[PDB]
Amino acid sequence: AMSLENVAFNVVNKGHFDGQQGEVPVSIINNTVYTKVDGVDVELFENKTTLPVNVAFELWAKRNIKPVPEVKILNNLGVDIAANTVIWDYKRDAPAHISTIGVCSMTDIAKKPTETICAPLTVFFDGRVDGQVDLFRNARNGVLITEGSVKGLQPSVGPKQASLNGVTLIGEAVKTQFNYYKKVDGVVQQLPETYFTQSRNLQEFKPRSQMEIDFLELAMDEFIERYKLEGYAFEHIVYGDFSHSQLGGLHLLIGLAKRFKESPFELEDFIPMDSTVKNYFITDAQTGSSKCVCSVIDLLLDDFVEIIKSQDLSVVSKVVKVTIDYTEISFMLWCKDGHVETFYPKLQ
Amino acid sequence: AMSLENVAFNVVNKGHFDGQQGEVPVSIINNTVYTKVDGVDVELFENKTTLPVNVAFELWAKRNIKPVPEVKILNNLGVDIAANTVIWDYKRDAPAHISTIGVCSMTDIAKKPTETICAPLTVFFDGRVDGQVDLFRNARNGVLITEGSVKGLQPSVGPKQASLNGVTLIGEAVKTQFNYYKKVDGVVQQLPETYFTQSRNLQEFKPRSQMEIDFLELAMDEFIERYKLEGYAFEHIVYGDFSHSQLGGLHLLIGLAKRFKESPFELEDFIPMDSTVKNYFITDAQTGSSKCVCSVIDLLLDDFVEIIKSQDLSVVSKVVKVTIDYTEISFMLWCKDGHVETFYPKLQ
Amino acid sequence: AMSLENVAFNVVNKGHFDGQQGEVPVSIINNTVYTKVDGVDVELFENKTTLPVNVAFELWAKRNIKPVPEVKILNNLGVDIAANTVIWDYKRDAPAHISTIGVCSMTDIAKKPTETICAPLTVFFDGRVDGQVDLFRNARNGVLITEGSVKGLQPSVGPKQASLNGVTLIGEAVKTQFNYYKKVDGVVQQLPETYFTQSRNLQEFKPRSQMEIDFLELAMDEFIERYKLEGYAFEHIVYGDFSHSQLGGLHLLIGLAKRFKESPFELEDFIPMDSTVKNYFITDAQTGSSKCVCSVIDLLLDDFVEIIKSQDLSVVSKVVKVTIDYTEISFMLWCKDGHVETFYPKLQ
Amino acid sequence: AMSLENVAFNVVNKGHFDGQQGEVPVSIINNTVYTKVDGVDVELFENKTTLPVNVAFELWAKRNIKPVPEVKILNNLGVDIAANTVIWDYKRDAPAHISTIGVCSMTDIAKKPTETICAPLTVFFDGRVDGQVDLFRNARNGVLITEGSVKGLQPSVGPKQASLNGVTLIGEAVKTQFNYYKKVDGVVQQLPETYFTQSRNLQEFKPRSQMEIDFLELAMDEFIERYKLEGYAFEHIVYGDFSHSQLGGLHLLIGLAKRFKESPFELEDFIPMDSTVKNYFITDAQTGSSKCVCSVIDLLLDDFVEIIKSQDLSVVSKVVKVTIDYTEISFMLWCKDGHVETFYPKLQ
Amino acid sequence: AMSLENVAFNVVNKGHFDGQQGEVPVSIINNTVYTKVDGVDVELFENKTTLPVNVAFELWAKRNIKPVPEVKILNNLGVDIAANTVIWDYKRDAPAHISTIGVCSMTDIAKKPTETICAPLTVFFDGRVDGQVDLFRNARNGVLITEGSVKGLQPSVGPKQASLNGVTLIGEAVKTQFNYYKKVDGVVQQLPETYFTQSRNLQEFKPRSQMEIDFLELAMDEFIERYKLEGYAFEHIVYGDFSHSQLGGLHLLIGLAKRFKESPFELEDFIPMDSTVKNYFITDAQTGSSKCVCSVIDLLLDDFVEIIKSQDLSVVSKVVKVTIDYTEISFMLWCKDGHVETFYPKLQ
Ligand SMILES: O=C(NCCN1CCCC1=O)Nc1ccccc1
Ligand SMILES: O=C(NCCN1CCCC1=O)Nc1ccccc1
Repeated sequence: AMSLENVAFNVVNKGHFDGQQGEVPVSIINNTVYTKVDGVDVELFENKTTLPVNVAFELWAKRNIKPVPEVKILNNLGVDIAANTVIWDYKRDAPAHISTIGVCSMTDIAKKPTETICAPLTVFFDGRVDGQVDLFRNARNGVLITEGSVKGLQPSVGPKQASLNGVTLIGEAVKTQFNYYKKVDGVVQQLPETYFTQSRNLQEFKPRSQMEIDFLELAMDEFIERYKLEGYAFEHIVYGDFSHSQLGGLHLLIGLAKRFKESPFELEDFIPMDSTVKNYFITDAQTGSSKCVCSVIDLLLDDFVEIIKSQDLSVVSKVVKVTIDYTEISFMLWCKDGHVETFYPKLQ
Repeated sequence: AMSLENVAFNVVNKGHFDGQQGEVPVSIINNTVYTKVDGVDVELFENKTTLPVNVAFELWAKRNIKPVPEVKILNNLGVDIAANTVIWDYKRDAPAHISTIGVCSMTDIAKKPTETICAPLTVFFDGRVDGQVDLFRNARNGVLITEGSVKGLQPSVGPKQASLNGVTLIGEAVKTQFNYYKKVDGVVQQLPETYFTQSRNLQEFKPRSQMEIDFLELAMDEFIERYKLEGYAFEHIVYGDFSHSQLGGLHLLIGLAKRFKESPFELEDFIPMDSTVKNYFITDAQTGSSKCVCSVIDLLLDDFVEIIKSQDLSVVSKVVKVTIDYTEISFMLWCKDGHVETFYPKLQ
Repeated sequence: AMSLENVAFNVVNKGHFDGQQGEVPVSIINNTVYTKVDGVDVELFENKTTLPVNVAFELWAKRNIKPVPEVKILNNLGVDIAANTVIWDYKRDAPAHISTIGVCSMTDIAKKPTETICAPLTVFFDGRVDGQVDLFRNARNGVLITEGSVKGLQPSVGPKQASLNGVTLIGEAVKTQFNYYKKVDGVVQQLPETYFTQSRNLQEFKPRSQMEIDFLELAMDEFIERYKLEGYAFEHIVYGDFSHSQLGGLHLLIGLAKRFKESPFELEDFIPMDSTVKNYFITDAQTGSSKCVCSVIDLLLDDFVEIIKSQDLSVVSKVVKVTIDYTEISFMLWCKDGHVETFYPKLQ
Repeated sequence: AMSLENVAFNVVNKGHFDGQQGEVPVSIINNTVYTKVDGVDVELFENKTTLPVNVAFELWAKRNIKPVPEVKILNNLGVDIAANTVIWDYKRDAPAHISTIGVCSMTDIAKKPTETICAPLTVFFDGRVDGQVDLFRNARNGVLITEGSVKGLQPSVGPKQASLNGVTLIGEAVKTQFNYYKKVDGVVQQLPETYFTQSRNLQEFKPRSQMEIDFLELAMDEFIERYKLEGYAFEHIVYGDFSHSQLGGLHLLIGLAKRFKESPFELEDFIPMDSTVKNYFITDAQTGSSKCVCSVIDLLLDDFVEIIKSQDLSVVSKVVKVTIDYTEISFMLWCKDGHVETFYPKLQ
Repeated sequence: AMSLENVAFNVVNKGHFDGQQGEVPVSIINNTVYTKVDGVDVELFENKTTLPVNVAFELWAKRNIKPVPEVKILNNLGVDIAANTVIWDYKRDAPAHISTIGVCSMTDIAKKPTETICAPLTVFFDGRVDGQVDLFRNARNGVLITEGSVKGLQPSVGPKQASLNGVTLIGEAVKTQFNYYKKVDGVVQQLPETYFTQSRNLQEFKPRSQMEIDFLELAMDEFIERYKLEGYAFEHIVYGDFSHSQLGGLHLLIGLAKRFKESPFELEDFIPMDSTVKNYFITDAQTGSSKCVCSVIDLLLDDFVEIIKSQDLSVVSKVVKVTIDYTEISFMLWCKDGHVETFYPKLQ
């Protein structure tokens, strides 16, 4: 028996929806859900979504609390809907998907993914739940994650990191690295080779390789010498050029991280969502150098070096395409006399 | 298991809350409650109250659907709260009372009126419900209505009319005339002798005596002859004086009713609530005569004639106290040379 | 170049969206759309829907302004979505359908109904628009209306009336009677033989046969004689029984219409939507007789007489299925000793 | 000491703001102002404006409650702001003007109209208020109304009607016909000779000449004979052509009034504001004839007859400028072979 | 003379309500109070409460700005209402109590606590205000704080810390340690022996004893050896077990504080209010260990040790009750073979 008051009961007593019976008094004012605790109202939930406040409250309560793929991964794989769960998008404070399957009466399109209305949609299946590797088998379109091998299917090994209650982390007490599988029109796909973004914070940035350690601890000239990077324009692309009104380059998160230790800057996240490439309007506080659209990606520096060192440097400009987080990321590569001028995620 | 979706279920299938089991999907957006019917949202309730939308919805659904006293009566008797029901105020689209007893977990101050929190409050009891005469006897403060005699309790015969789902009516297939009883500080009170207002509309006004049919079809001069009203200023008080910019008199609803059939006028109900005396800012459309605060009362003309003729006409001005709807209504009486100049419900 | 200000321009200059170029300044505050006219804001639209205010505004502006089927018809035929138009539901002040095709960039699931996302949806097609008969033929699921014959397609003659800008009417300068066609899973379906509800108002009800003029001017006993209705309980079913607290019968709109001319009553439309059978919580103002769920249908009395006389009167109770507005309407038939006790649209 | 609670006090006790001292408790929730009356909240004001709720409340309370020009007049004269009063626009439920002078601390641009910020604005002055004729003389831009002669100032006799608390009326106990005066750039302007619209309702329309009683009771053919209107196309312009899907003509309010008594129609007021010419999207309920933009004007039929007969009928099409309500109203005149085809307020 | 504008004047000029005369212009839009400073609007207050925005604005303005008991203390002592002040709940951004006494017209139940409507309520009295120790004397139910002894009453010495404008602190320039007294039904109570929570921040945590210094600076094994804590399971209860999917133990704030220095984690405060035991849904960023309901209490480690060392360790599981902040806190104690397995504030 689904009810606003029982959803609130679960939130209050179990920290999320947990199928427990019970009711607490609830009041809804504008976009906020309150409950009464000893005669005073206590806020349980502020609706930041475009859904009705009580609907969004229920979907948030029923969010998946196990490590799940980051939304950018799901989006890049074309996932339209999840099977019997809600992937909560913590970057948008909203459900990652419009509709649900067997979750909520206001948003459900079906109780089970085997219903035909689900056949065209790419359904997310979680092999850690009994019976869902088998539902993927009968599913026309879908994406499946597992922790171990699936007899009859070659896996695509995903990123090391997953999202646990909006914290992106590499699990040590839980597994966050999944096998990925995908089916389009009943056919198991071969997922492409792909790099993975590292999903790190500017504030909490930690190197994950000796080259990244070398990048953070060495001066610019030393690092470029040690990894034989003359002519690839890391001065511009990675370190950043702060001498002109328009900030130069600075497209790799580790380069922002290094700069942030020395002097601060504003990153305006004008499309706040999870995505492989992030666009920021950045203002450098020390110099006043700024750029309206500064595309930023968090690649392992190692991976970025391999990408730029695997390009032909003999044309003035061209589009370079790189599979990242399973999607095709277009870069612009600009060269002159056989050296790199700039190289950036294309602003398209 | 009380819930928003169960309240909405009852509204959809039963027209109001009826204790039935069931749920329907509900979405709340701003102050409106919707439910899904074949994929589209249908409005069930627009919150016009100062309570949270889902709370007001529940109280409205749980409104008393039997004939009940008009809110003006309950207010005049000092009613603060109702025992195990909601008196819906259809003139304010809101509960007549702030709190409940045994109705709603958000507004309940108690489950039963015997709880000591209810002792200082004047609780409304309905003798048509098993056990509530006894609860009145045990209550420190209360008002009781019954359809018949309560042994030992001296009754007060109430108005003929009651409110059935916002419709004020004199019952024929149902009983609307109750005995009234009141207790203050554990002690039953004598209810005063009283007139009752008739609760008629301006649009569909109907006379209720030979005098009132006479007033509506006789011209002003022949009516005043026949009922020997010379010197009592019904020309001003009842018929209304539209010759000056300030509209004169016009304090009896029947007088407004006579005028309305001839030429229309505007009545701004600037304090929209049920009360024994109503105040309107009135604008005569024919003449442009107007008055910011025109107090209007709907007495049977008979009763008004009795009241005014009862009066000493030998003082210039004096307050005249008349008991109407159990409350004491002050009138201003202005005389000169043994005749009435004006007589109107005193503006406070 | 589609835009809010261009939609508002069309509304101001053309009365609705008309493809014209232009812009007017618009301000949006809460659910209201305003435009500046000589320095002051003028309301263009109040959002009563569950869509965002500017989206609802655009859909309303793009509403079909030709005669279209009443929403109850489209619902009864399973219509999910309209091809390249908006059917505005004037009884809900909202779009009849959640999504659009080729109307609005926020609600479009497709630009053209041939897109595969539309295949499982029953698409409404309008043969008066070039190319939409062909799109119906190619659609997996659909409902089509036409003004004339479609070669090979067996037609169903629809109701005489259609909705023109929220006004239900039988056209004289325009055609409102359409042929109807329906496809399920690629296969054209036989539409059933059916009665049609008459879609009349209680206030401005007008008879449409000699029987109906007879009902309105004959007294109850002489009408029942003349049409040999003894034992069929029109005293209860149609005329209504106001003698007890629960209002008896009164399930034909014409019966409500007869009563209304005598004495008024309240009809709470607690599920305000277009449907073949309406449910009202009704309160008779004269008697106080009332009923929480009074199902009402507007059949031509002729048709209702035909239906009830068609029935076997030899069982105590049974469900009786009648096709009305293309949907199957269950009635409860209660008999005793070969005469009718009651007969009413079954409450579900 | 100006305050929200003092404004509310005046509304409760005086029907509007009246300078009285006092306070009542007020609660504001969304756009609604409430006050406490015996423990329950009573709505005083619903904000329909684009101003903050408490500001709109104060301006509404301080509305001019004397007869004032209709907003269409003030707009046609270029009035931007009022001197020390609020002209409430009852057709928009909003102030007629954005800013105030000496009314409200949130909307005041000045305390007195002599302040230089007011010089470029056309200030409305009311000669019935001490000192405002003089303020008009000193104002750079202004419009003045008076009840009598102003020495030296050549008057313009205004319409018979004015607006008293939203009621448009020709005064009998009050004066509603004013002299009008206007100043632009310090220089008094000649106001033009002008017709005036009659400002009548469709529902309660009343004729105001022998011609207009003739139009309402004569059939179309005998009226057109008697007033020798052959060849002037009142069949189209005034009576209206309901035979085709596009409703023909019907541009005089009296013509709509004649039709309305026969059969109803819908008038969507899609730009709801006071103006000399109104535009309606009209749907004839009887025929289904409709028109997206039907311009309607309420001229005395006499005046309209005078206007159309004044015209040269020897050109196919031409713009015809007529001064109405002081503004210049363009008509389209379409002729053929020396007779009128159509004549309508030109859509801009 | 109370007014919205004078409340705003005090906020602008005195930083809070201070009884000063004056007015500033105010606009209220949705839940926000603005004032005009040189022609632009400046936000004064965003309503986060369930009260009307202007009411909450006034109660916030009139908040107590002296050190006051933390709300958890007041709640645990059953305080229903404060005498002539507002205890602002900074954890809920709301009044700590529904109603007021002599503070605000919309929420006052009385001007003085001696009124009889206050007799059943437990009223908070502040001995630092003239006359309130005496009002407590005549009060039926109440709680009283003082800075010094009260002749005739044995005190309960409260916590060292109090709340000054939402900052919990141990006063050095002001006294924050109060004497507590309580009366139920006219009888001065003996307040129980009690521990006190320390009310510290995870970010700003400072030790308040040598044992707490030892806990933060020593490694786990050393600390447990030094204070002879083998067998009491501080490894689990205090330090936390981060090796399993479900985070183990971690119920004492100092243990969270120690962990936060090394590596960060998310504490989701899903019931944001002041209370003796806090429930968090915690996600450890380093490991991915998490727990839906992790009850946390900030006891002086010393105090926690004394509690756990004063329990019988010879039953598998039982409820341990400890008076903390004057309320009864139930703990669950789990043992095996005479040693502690876990010990946590009971999730009930
Ligand atoms: O699903 C799988 N093959 C697609 C099966 N088909 C045939 C055509 C329609 C359809 O769905 N294979 C699979 C096997 C083990 C584990 C998970 C998946
Ligand atoms: O209040 C006090 N005793 C309760 C007095 N009673 C008797 C029964 C009713 C009632 O209230 N005592 C007290 C003395 C000094 C300072 C503060 C308090």
